[PDB]
Amino acid sequence: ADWMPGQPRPSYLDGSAPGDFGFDPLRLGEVPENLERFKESELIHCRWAMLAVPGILVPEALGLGNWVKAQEWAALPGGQATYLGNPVPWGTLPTILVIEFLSIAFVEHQRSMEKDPEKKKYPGGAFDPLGYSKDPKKFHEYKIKEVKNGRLALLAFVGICVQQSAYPGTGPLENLATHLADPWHNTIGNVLIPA
Amino acid sequence: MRDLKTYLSVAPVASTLWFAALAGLLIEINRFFPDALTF
Amino acid sequence: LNPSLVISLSTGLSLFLGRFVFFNFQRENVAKQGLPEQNGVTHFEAGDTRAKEYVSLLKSNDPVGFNIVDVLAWGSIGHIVAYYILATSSNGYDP
Amino acid sequence: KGEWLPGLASPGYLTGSLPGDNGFDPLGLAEDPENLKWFVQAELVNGRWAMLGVAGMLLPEVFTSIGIINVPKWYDAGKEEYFASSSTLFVIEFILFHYVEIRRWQDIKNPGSVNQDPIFKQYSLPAGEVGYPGGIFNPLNFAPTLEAKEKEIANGRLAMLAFLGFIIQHNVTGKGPFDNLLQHISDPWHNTIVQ
Amino acid sequence: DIAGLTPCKDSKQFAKREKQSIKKLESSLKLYAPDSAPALAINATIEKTKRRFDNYGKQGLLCGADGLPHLIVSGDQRHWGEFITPGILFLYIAGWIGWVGRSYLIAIRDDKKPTQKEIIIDVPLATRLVFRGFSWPIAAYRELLNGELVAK
Ligand code: CLA
Ligand SMILES: CC(/C=C/C=C(C)/C=C/[C@@]12O[C@]1(C)C[C@@H](O)CC2(C)C)=C\C=C\C=C(C)\C=C\C=C(C)\C=C\[C@@]12O[C@]1(C)C[C@@H](O)CC2(C)C
Ligand SMILES: CC(/C=C/C=C(C)/C=C/[C@@]12O[C@]1(C)C[C@@H](O)CC2(C)C)=C\C=C\C=C(C)\C=C\C=C(C)\C=C\[C@@]12O[C@]1(C)C[C@@H](O)CC2(C)C
Ligand SMILES: CC1=C[C@H](O)CC(C)(C)[C@H]1/C=C/C(C)=C/C=C/C(C)=C/C=C/C=C(C)/C=C/C=C(C)/C=C/C1=C(C)C[C@H](O)CC1(C)C
Ligand SMILES: CC1=C(/C=C/C(C)=C/C=C/C(C)=C/C=C/C=C(C)/C=C/C=C(C)/C=C/C2=C(C)CCCC2(C)C)C(C)(C)CCC1
Repeated sequence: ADWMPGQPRPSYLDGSAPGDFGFDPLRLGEVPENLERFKESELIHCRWAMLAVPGILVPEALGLGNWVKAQEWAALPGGQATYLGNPVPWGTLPTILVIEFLSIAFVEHQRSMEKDPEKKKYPGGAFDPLGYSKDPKKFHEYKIKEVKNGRLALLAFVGICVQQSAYPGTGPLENLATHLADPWHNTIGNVLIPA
Repeated sequence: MRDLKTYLSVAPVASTLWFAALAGLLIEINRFFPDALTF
Repeated sequence: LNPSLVISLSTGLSLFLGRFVFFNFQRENVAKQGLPEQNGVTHFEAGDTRAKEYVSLLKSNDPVGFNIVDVLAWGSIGHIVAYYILATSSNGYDP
Repeated sequence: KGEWLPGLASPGYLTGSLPGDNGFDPLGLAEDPENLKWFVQAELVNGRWAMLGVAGMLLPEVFTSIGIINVPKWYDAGKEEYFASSSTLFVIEFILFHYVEIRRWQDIKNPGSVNQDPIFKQYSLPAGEVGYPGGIFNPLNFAPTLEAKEKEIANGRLAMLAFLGFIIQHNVTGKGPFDNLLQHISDPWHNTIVQ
Repeated sequence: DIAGLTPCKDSKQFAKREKQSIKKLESSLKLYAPDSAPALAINATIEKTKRRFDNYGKQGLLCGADGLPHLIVSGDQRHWGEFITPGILFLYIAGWIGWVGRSYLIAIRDDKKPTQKEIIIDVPLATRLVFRGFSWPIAAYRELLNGELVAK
């Protein structure tokens, strides 16, 4: 097993699946049909966090709004969503709320009707315009690069969420700023060890 | 004598001796360290 | 908020969803777990004469078979979503 | 091999094979061979840390008393101010030990399975006994002889006893270990468990 | 403080209770000559009463409106002496008794007439097993890990 040298890997994880480093200490994927669903579910999680982590960091580096401040314009009656400074001419709460439900539910239900298991996770066609999946050897290389970047993104999202939990209101980049103030005092040590 | 040592090992006899010893021990701990509510 | 606009937009979308986007899935699942059975046999087949499926109502000349029960079902969800939006906007709740 | 109690039948699982066998397991803690295997490693690691700590506790106090250095007493050194917060120190101590001890662990579970560098994969420990990694951990290439292992274990057992003494002696006398010794040398027959 | 209580060392009803208790014993004390055996005995109870109340105050016990100590067993670290600590001691001793008890039934289970060592204790055998209890957590965990503790 690569994920923990000297540890025997589960017998159903042989390293062929992209990102199969033999990690499954609870043996969740011992039921083969669950393993395949879990493969699909992991990629879906990976691709969302890979979109979100830029979305959480890029606007904080730029104009006002850490990923939590970008959401406090709703809730309280009023509604004045601003994209890149300009208040978008439709950024009221019920407008995007319906648009989000209708658009996301439609494309998510469409995803669920695919019967083929390999197209459930690697559909291709329109979503592979540049033909990156044409080469079978190169196809599998990008499969691993996808899952590894996606697991890193999921890991970053957890940090973002857990950091927010510890320093409410702050943003992840402000956390890094506060860290670089004096790294030997502004650490997770304060969180793990109060005062 | 070996018959007597067998009898002294019978369930009731071994029990009183065991529990007598136990009671003496607990009584003396309570005479030396009385009124212990914590620990 | 215009009530007629909210109600008829909600019902419109719900009816649209049930006819064009969710129809196959709902039909597939009804076929999957079909009529209720007692001891391996439908209630009607067991003698519950009052348990006869009303094929007359279920008939429809709609291309996909969207019938009057579908209109009642998806039309009900629309009215429920509509009146949730209307009542929720009628108050001045602050979280 | 040795007898901790002349004329007393050694436990039969203590066969003269392990360095430090003096027949001492009167409570039978180690009759199961897998307990014995684990307790051997546990004695090595407790004895090695005791030797480092007891040296770090006693010897600095001796050199302050002489006057060549001036360092806090061991039970005061936590109070001092250091370039980094003590909670910061703990987090890095946890992370570094977590890596290093899981690695020691793997080799107990699966001897040899973790002797090679995972990053610079051309470097490796040579094959050896568990609890005695050698190679770069023995840069002066001392022969890990039976005598050396027996001296290692004797010194570890003595330091473990001494550490036990430092702890009990401090919570009884308030002072430090070299202080208790100097006070005892003064007039021994009156300062000897009269506290 | 915890659960609206106050430390017994600050509690007025706690102090009242000690006072009413000593006054009770002194009403009996005044019956007897000061050298007499009853006077010494009642005085011994009085000193023990005084030791007890100061001891509960110094151990950090919380008191209620009743003036009596109330134990905090939630896990709170100021009150481990009220449950966690004597409880660990109980489990250590209880497991010792049970592990020794099982050692004896196992030791005699393959004997000729096993019920004979159940009504007539083989005391020599028992003196040899009595100290297996010292390490029951390690021994019981070890029999688990290698299929020896539970039958299939
Ligand atoms: C070797 C001794 C021994 C051991 C290890 C156990 C172990 C167990 N018993 Mg059992 N039990 C025993 C003796 C023992 N019992 C005796 C003598 C009786 C008759 C009173 C019972 C009656 C009994 C009942 C009614 C129940 C249990 C239950 C249980 C289980 C849960 C714990 C419990 O409720 O304790 C309870 C313990 C008792 C009620 C009394 C036993 C305490 C005695 C004093 C210990 C044995 C002393 C023995 C003489 C030692 C001699 C050894 C010496 C020669 C070296 C656990 C498997 C419960 C269960 O099945 O849960 C799943 C349950 O419902 N037991
Ligand atoms: C990390 C988490 C998954 C972690 C699960 C792992 C650890 C499970 C590990 C194990 O199971 C294995 C593998 C094997 C078992 O044997 C053992 C265990 C240990 C059980 C998924 C998070 C998944 C997180 C993803 C899905 C979140 C996507 C969020 C996006 C939509 C956010 C968008 C926005 O953030 C922007 C962009 C801007 C903001 O202003 C507004 C909002 C809307 C907030
Ligand atoms: C780990 C070791 C101590 C290491 C301590 C070091 C790191 C201290 C580091 C620091 O000091 C510095 C340098 C600087 C200070 O400012 C701070 C601290 C942080 C304090 C003690 C182990 C101490 C180990 C103890 C003493 C082990 C004793 C167990 C023995 C007695 C068992 C005997 C028997 O078990 C047998 C063998 C078999 C059975 O049959 C019979 C019985 C009788 C049960
Ligand atoms: C491996 C390696 C490899 C390479 O190659 C080579 C080399 C380098 C050689 C190596 C290294 C090694 C080293 C590290 C060693 C260390 C050791 C020490 C630490 C010991 C201590 C050791 C320790 C010791 C014993 C301890 C002892 C102690 C004592 C008894 C004490 C006593 C005391 C008491 C109690 C108390 C009082 O009051 C005081 C006193 C009196 C004082
Ligand atoms: C033929 C045709 C057509 C037509 C159709 C239409 C136009 C439809 C309509 C329909 C509709 C329009 C429907 C409706 C429905 C409705 C319903 C079905 C409702 C329900 C309701 C409910 C259920 C309610 C409830 C409630 C109440 C009562 C109170 C309050 C609360 C609530 C809300 C819950 C078209 C042109 C398209 C196409 C071609 C063909």
